[PDB]
Amino acid sequence: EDPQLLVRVRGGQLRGIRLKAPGGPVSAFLGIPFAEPPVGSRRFMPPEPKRPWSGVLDATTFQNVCYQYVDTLYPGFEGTEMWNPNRELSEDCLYLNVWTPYPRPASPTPVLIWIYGGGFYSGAASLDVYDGRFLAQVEGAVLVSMNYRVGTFGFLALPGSREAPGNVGLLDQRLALQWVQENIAAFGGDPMSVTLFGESAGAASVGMHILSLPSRSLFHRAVLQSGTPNGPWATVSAGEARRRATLLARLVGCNDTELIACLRTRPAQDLVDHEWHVLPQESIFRFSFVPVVDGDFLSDTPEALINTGDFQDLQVLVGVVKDEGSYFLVYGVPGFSKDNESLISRAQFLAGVRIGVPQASDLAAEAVVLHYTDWLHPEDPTHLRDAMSAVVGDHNVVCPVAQLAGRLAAQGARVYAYIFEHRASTLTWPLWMGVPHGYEIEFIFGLPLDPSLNYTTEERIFAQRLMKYWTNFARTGDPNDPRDSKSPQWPPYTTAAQQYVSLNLKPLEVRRGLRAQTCAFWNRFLPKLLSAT
Amino acid sequence: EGREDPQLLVRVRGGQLRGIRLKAPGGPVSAFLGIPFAEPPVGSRRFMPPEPKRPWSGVLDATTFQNVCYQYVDTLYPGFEGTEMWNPNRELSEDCLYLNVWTPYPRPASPTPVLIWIYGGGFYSGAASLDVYDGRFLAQVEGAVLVSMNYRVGTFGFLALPGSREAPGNVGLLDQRLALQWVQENIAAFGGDPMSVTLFGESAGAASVGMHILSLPSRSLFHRAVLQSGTPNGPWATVSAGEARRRATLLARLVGCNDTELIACLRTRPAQDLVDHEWHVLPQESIFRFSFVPVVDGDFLSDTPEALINTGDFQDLQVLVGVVKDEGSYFLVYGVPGFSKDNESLISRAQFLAGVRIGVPQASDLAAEAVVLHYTDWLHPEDPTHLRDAMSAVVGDHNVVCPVAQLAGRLAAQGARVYAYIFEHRASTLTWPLWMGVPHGYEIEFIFGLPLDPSLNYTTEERIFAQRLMKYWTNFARTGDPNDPRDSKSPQWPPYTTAAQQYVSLNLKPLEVRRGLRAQTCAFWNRFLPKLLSA
Ligand SMILES: CCN1CCC[C@H]1CNC(=O)c1cc([N+](=O)[O-])c(N(C)C)cc1OC
Ligand SMILES: CCN1CCC[C@H]1CNC(=O)c1cc([N+](=O)[O-])c(N(C)C)cc1OC
Ligand SMILES: *[C@@H]1O[C@H](CO)[C@@H](O)[C@H](O)[C@H]1NC(C)=O
Ligand SMILES: *[C@@H]1O[C@H](CO)[C@@H](O)[C@H](O)[C@H]1NC(C)=O
Ligand SMILES: *[C@@H]1O[C@H](CO)[C@@H](O)[C@H](O)[C@H]1NC(C)=O
Repeated sequence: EDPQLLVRVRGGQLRGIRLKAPGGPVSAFLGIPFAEPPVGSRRFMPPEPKRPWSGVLDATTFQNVCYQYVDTLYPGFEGTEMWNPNRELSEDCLYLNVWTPYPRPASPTPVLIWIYGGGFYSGAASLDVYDGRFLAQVEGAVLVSMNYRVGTFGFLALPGSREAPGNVGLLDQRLALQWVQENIAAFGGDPMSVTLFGESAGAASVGMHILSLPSRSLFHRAVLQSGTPNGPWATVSAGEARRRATLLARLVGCNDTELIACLRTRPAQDLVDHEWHVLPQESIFRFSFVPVVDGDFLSDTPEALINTGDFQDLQVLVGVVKDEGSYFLVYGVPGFSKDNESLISRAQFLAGVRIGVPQASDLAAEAVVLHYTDWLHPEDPTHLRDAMSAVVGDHNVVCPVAQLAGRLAAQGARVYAYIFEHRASTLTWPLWMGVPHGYEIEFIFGLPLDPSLNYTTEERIFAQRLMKYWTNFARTGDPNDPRDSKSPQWPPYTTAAQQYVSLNLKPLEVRRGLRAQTCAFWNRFLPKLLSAT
Repeated sequence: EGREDPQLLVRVRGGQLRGIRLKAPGGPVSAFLGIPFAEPPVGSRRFMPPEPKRPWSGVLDATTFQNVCYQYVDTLYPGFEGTEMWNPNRELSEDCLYLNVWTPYPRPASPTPVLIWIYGGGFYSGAASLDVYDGRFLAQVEGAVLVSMNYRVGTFGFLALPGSREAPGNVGLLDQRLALQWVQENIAAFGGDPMSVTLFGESAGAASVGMHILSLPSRSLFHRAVLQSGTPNGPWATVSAGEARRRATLLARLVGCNDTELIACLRTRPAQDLVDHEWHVLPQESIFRFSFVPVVDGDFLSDTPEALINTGDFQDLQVLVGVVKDEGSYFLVYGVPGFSKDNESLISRAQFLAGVRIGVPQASDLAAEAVVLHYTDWLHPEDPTHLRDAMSAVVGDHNVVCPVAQLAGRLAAQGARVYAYIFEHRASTLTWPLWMGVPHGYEIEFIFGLPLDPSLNYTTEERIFAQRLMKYWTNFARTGDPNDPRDSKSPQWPPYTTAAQQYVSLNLKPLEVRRGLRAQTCAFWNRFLPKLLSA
């Protein structure tokens, strides 16, 4: 037996597996339980630490995926299926995965912890695009990723109740973070250098660990890709969460205690079947069961917490892709399809806006339409299509990111910002969607280094650059290569200069102002307008 | 008669006139100055519609400009040429309804297209006798017959108690219409063609031209129209009947005064006493707002200009409209703290916020917020140079550029032939500071061809430039097309259309075609702002 693949953790012994990366072997420990299975009476409850086990636990394979909705928009299409569960569904899903170099690091190595996205309703740490072997082999990183409960199972809340207090999926993440503190040194990981990174809902989660004190002692740096804790979709008020929960109960034939008891008798798929039916309006980029402002995990709204927080000892890397909104349009806006160029009329654009900005009053929706219309080409379908994408991307991601970056920088944080502008040569979505939400991930994780994936050689060089930025950020809080003696360097984002860089096949270019004018509209004007309409 | 120049003697409906032979750079022109076209609107006639001048006996001398209508005299920068050039250059009097005619010398052989100038000055000031309105160059170089009239301004022209018999309102506009009627009856005696009459005017003069377009009885008195930096629509050119009445009565009170009785009392007041209070009736601290302006009376103006341009059929209309590069800058020094001609007027963010309230005086807090948000450069939200320029742009866009854009769009969409320009050349002779750019009113001297006068020290290029502009304006008057039909080599000036939104740059360089008259920003003013108001 290979002693490199044998680790003792607090819970007992486990056996990992030696995997091939293009440049060498890595050690992988997959399917490690970090919690008691949250099943039966444990449904909707906070996670509890996994009890110890006898003998040697088999950690050579990915564990089940947390119970979730499965996308059927384009059955069998690679672009959608790549996000779908790639293992069996189960509520027994609280496991994490660790990749280290082979052999085990001689000295304590910086840890990256990945938190998957998926709108808080889906996702899994076992997807191919989250494969940690490349970062492990090439950058010598210790990489961790955990499953956490999504949908009703992770976020259904009757605020105040003992049996569905909300945010349990965030607690799953936190428990995993605790597990890393207590165990990662056994793998050669350094618990004094832990960097969280995540995309979309994963980024929002990272943001919430920043804004929740008990998490703060479990990591040192953060990366938020295309997602924030502030903004329109990442959280709900207690009242809205309570509302969605009792509506769901009503929908499945179900006093908090009684209501939750009856929900607990329901087969998992019965809950999933009605998950989407509780949203207050017809919308896109909106998810039924998400973190709730409980006054506990989140002591106040993310907006309020970023405004008043002290972030002096924090380093954050945040960024967006070129076309944040395009992906979501095919999931609710009439006129949009992956199978044509989605050229839309003016009427369709106005209709699309009420759906993309579902909380907007008539006047607010009018403001949006008039801001985004190109008055030189008010009825041009190509521009109306691209504007619809921009409305969704800006409202949900770009402007919330700009707001976050600004508050963090102003309040002591060291911040680096990017925009990712390279569209994968292997992308299966149409050209009109550009660089869609989620398609920087395969580059950060270094998938183009696998020659069987048919990425171009420029893309391989690109991926290697990104892996260096991310790992260097993990190691130091500064994504700049300490061996690169060339201008330009990646400068910190500040409120004065507002510098950020473009990530693409060309060398780093420095830009100023992350949609400054348009985000002033979203971040400064619209709230005034809503609180008056 | 018998020993004088036989080429300077002309008879009009009211009697005989003797004009004067004037020297223009390229030769002599005929001038007939101070021709009376109405009975003096004095005494019991104050605030009343003008009556046609009754015939005189003998030969009326028409060799000098007549009185300037009673008005406020600008004292902001006493003695400074930049202000004094707009001030009265003849005696102030309520007896001021006179007009001027320039024609070639000797007078034209065949009927000649007529240009009629209507001066600006916010409806509270102005005169046809100012140097910048000298018709000698257009007459000499282009062979134009040019006419300009004095019309009543301020309280005298526009104080209204709507519905009353003694102060119906808009009488300054009726002064103008009467002059237009005078041209129809009499211009043929000078060689002018009453069947080709083009109105042109700047600022309030432009707004006046627009109101003639929108008022049925004026429509039969002209054929084409030019509106320079002004429109009948927009925030300043008209007030509601209720607002006019409110201002009229407040003014009456401030000077010691049933409508009949109130107006009777106002008629006993010295002209100067009215002038001394006219600024005091404005409802807010403001700039680009004027107390006594045309009123929406349901008569001269059957409805608001906005409603009239929206639902009008303008198939018969050919218009030339445009703006200068810095419409707003001139106005900032008349009321926005931080601004002066004597320094760079770099301002703080605080002064910008306050300036916006003054520049958009009718704005709610939310609307003002929208304005500040839109004009702020969020990369440099506190840069004083940018803030100064933004303040200017706020005032210029709100009052002129966006109302012009609105007018061009409605007219084009409704059958009119529209030509649009932006004027971007700053006179080498300008006495205002550089920060003001090309201020409101400073294209006028070029259109009238003043740089042809060697004593004025314009550059040779400005002289060539002026000649180009006179060509465009006179070609438009002649044909409804500013382009020279016998050139083709020169770049062409395409019509403004809703589909392409083309306009040309007017400067020292050959015409350049651009698209969208501040399309994005003017969508804010013209489409979003009003909806924010009705909320
Ligand atoms: C659109 C981008 N995503 C993120 C991960 C992969 C892909 C999957 N699907 C979505 O994110 C997604 C979104 C919405 N929505 O509200 O926009 C939606 N509605 C039915 C309302 C449904 C969705 O998937 C089934
Ligand atoms: C500012 C442009 N004009 C037009 C012709 C020359 C010059 C003359 N002066 C004005 O037009 C002018 C304007 C305003 N105003 O409303 O901004 C104003 N007050 C607010 C009192 C006073 C003014 O003159 C005394
Ligand atoms: C694209 O296809 C969808 C459904 O197949 C349809 O709703 C839409 O009208 C189409 N758009 C175009 C560009 O024809
Ligand atoms: C310019 O002049 C005016 C009036 O004297 C003054 O109020 C303003 O503050 C001045 N600005 C500067 C930068 O001197
Ligand atoms: C033009 O130039 C001459 C010579 O310098 C000068 O004396 C005269 O005053 C100037 N004229 C004007 C109108 O400024």
